[PDB]
Amino acid sequence: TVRKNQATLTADEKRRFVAAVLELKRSGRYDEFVRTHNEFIMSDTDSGERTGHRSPSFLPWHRRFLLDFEQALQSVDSSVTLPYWDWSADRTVRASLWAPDFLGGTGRSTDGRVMDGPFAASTGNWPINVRVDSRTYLRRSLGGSVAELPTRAEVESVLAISAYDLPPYNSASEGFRNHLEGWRGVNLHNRVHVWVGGQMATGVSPNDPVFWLHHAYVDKLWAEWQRRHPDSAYVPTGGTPDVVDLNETMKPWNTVRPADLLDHTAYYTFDALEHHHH
Amino acid sequence: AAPESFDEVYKGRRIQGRPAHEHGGGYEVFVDGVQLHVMRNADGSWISVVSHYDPVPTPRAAARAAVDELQGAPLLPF
Ligand SMILES: [Cu+2]
Ligand SMILES: [Cu+2]
Ligand SMILES: [Cu+2]
Ligand SMILES: [Cu+2]
Repeated sequence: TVRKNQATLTADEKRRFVAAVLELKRSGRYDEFVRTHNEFIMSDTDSGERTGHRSPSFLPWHRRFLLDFEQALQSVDSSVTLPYWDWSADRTVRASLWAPDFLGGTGRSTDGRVMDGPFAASTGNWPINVRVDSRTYLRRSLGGSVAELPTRAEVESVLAISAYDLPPYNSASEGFRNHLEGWRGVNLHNRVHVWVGGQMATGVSPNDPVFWLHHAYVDKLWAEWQRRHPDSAYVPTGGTPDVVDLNETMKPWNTVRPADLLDHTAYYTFDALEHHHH
Repeated sequence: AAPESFDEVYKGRRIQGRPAHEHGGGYEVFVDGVQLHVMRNADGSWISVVSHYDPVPTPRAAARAAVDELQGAPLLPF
């Protein structure tokens, strides 16, 4: 399995990815990923149990969640893999990402409703079922609530942070994980959710298929960080209340640990990933 | 110590807050009498399930951001 930059997919790969996503939606499997994510986003807290985000396991948890999702795609079409969206490079509303042949574009001004692409409510193929309000159509406001996506220089500043994570291992932490997640610093991952708007800015963000491409790029940045810092590794390493330690298993699967997910190459490779160097 | 309670009409909708599959929260917010899940971060900022990634300083600010996001839509219970 090779995960490719979305900007490079062939028209045939785009078609097959779109069809596989829509089949997971049709069969009811897609909405359960939305539901799982929402449960963790609403339950993880800075002073209590935290697993899916605001915590060191933000990265391995999303790596396994994305693997779950990619395996479900591959059960429909074994040729499909998750593409990633480098939002530092493809940073405008006119990126091919947002074209009608791929994810469709931004929402109309009146109600945020996405009007084109395969996931537009008018197709009949993308009901928003797992939701926090009455609206049942995909919404987006690209670049609405925040001016700009992160730039490469900003990403590089975070990649340069050597410590994986630091006590208190939450949204107040210093270190790489929380700067990539975005609760501190120039803000990478949280700001992208805000920039897309619509359901991507909410507690039911996998309702937008761009969620997967966003997180596939966050996951690639973890792999880039590892290459930059081969002397750094996941922390904490045991005995930390409320936090998933390196060799502890993670909900909801219960059968996998951060330790089992640190080396992505056991599961997939990237189209390009820079080697360690000085 | 929890923030103070509040009650106002914001953009035509009633928003209320009070100290008290999701977390055990010390504070409740309502939009037209439907509960809005909200959460406090370590630095004292607030988020909600309709604006989870954009911290705001207070629970009233989170309720107002939710009314802004909803564009008139009824909230569904969590
Ligand atoms: Cu998430
Ligand atoms: Cu996210
Ligand atoms: Cu070296
Ligand atoms: Cu809660």
